[PDB]
Amino acid sequence: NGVLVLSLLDKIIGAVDQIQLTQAQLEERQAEMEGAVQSIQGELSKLGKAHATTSNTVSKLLEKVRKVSVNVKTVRGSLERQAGQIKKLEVNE
Amino acid sequence: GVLVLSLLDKIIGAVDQIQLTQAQLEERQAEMEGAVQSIQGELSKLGKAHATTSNTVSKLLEKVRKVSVNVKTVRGSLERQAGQIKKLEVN
Amino acid sequence: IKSDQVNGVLVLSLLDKIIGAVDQIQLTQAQLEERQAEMEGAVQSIQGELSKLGKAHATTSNTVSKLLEKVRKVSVNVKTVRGSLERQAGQIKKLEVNEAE
Repeated sequence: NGVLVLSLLDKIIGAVDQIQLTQAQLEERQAEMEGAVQSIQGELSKLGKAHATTSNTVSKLLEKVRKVSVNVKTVRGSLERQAGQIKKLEVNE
Repeated sequence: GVLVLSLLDKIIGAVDQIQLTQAQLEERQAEMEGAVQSIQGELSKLGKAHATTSNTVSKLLEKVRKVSVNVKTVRGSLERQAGQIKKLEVN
Repeated sequence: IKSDQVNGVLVLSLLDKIIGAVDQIQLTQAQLEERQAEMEGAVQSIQGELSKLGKAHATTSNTVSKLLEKVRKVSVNVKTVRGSLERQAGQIKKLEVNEAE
């Protein structure tokens, strides 16, 4: 039976051997992902500043476009006020 | 003699718990790995999407300027035309 | 190996190293779980921050597609205004040389 005890001992040894190997692999895999995740937060943190900036720009842009359309109306309003003036004079000769 | 076997059983019990715990460790280690790879996916997606939008916005900036300038050349042309007309009004 | 005293020594030293290894594995396994828990919580918060940001960008990309459409509603407006400008210029010069006395 002493043979059965040793027979059972190196089986237990084998198990723990593998469990140690696999758990190494887990420690590694996990370290790796904590790394991935920390990259991602950094980059997500950056893209957020980026967008806030783009956002801020578009608002400027929206205001410039508003100014422009007002000028087109002035210039047009100014324009056929002249057309009226040009009509007045091609009427008197 | 008999003490060694109780030990062995104690150890074996310990070891089997470890084998279950480690298998569920791997399994959600596997899950979060895939969650993380998804997150990199939609992020890097979003990052490109944003570059675009920003390239578009810069192109808009310059379109607006060009227009803005034209509207002013047109205002200035109309100022030259009004001067012209006013002397026609002398006769 | 035939003797008892010696095999006893074998078993003893093996048994003892098995138990040290197992007690380390448990300590490590204790850690692995706590870290896996830390990260489900990080990952979800990341997910939360991220999808929030995509919603942010949608709003913007849409504002831009709007602004893009209003601008060459303004360029249409502008080159009809330029269009009538020299039509006016021609008819003015035609008054100026119609004049030409």
